Amino acid sequence: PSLLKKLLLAPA
Amino acid sequence: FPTLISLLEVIEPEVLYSGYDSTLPDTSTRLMSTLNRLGGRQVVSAVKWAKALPGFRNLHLDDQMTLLQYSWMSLMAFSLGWRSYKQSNGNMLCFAPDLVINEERMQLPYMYDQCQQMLKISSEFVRLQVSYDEYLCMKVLLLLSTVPKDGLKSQAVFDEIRMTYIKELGKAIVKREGNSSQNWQRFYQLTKLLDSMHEMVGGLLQFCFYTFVNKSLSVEFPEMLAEIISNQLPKFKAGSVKPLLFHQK
Ligand SMILES: C[C@@H]1C[C@H]2[C@@H]3CCC4=CC(=O)C=C[C@]4(C)[C@@]3(F)[C@@H](O)C[C@]2(C)[C@@]1(O)C(=O)CO
Repeated sequence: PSLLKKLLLAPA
Repeated sequence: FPTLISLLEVIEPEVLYSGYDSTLPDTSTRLMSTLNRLGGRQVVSAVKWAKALPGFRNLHLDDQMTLLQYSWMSLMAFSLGWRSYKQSNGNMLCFAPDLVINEERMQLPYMYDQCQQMLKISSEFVRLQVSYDEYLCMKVLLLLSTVPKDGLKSQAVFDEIRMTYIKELGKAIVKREGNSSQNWQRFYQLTKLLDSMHEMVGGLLQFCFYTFVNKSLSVEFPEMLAEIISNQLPKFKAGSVKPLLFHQK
């Protein structure tokens, strides 16, 4: 998983 | 009671510092690498902003990724334009509170041409005397203005969101003036500016693509930005992306 995907999936 | 425009004001991220080290040799390579480091951190902010943007997370995750990967440079250059407008009236490039580039610091290899391209974006804000709320609505529409020629996975959701923020730009225009007499003229001017951003940013993107692929220049990119460019670049060079234009262009 890319860093962008991880950030989009992170709760916030 | 709460309006979409008031929410856009509240979610707009705070401006980042660069942490630039002035003791080092002013060289084009060092400057480009410092700017890319700042750019990677601004892109992280922009992703957090998009998550908070009403409607955006209703898109399929692959569409959220596509829109951010395709539009990141438009978003960054538009906001650099706004900062340079508000802080210097378009005379200097106001990258960060601790990184302001004036005309003579621009006199650097490769740098001068790209720097003039960035100032032209700021000069359009001066010409049109863009308001903060018009800027925020336009910035949303840049996130939503470059798509695959083959379409998106949640196309119906996308079309709904995009139409919602086109309507919101109209509301920002009415809020600005008071004589509604110029409301259509204003909407025409600002949508022409949106359409023109594709060309104004295209040269920045080509230069970025060159400095990314040509490892000889020794320009550094941070990890998330490199990942984004590596996905964006082949789609852009192949002609598989299209801009969503308001006017016959
Ligand atoms: C001319 C291009 C366009 C530049 C970008 C213009 C938009 C921008 C605004 C900022 O406030 C921070 C960084 C960025 C996002 C940027 F300034 C850097 O990343 C460096 C950049 C890509 C560039 O200078 C390079 O390709 C150097 O490698």
